[PDB]
Amino acid sequence: HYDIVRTKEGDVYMEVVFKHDYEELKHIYVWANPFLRPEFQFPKLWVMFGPAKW
Amino acid sequence: ASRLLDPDTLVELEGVNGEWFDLTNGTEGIYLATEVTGLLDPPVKATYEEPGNFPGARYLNHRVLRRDLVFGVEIL
Repeated sequence: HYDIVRTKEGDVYMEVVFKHDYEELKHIYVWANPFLRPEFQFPKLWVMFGPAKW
Repeated sequence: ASRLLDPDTLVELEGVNGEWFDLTNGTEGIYLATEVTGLLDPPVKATYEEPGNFPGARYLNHRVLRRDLVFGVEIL
């Protein structure tokens, strides 16, 4: 968002607020099966075993 | 042309026991000293606002405040 502020003593300024690129991972969901329609989600959990980075 | 300024002004205190003092004639040994502040008009808080950028101010309120009297008495 951005604010345009006029204070009672007469200062006028703009403040612009930004969220870091990490925020993308909060607007991405891990589907139970990425490759299928949301109308049919099998297997019921996404489950993966391996080295943590991979 | 030529005159003496000699007012008929009488100042008395009636105390909380009904005891009286004449502060003009000092018949009880007590006189009002020089320099009294708080007789005549009571203090007033006038309230104005200066919002935005229009020239001058708006009146909002005025209130008569608590009157403070500062004086002294000369005790012989």
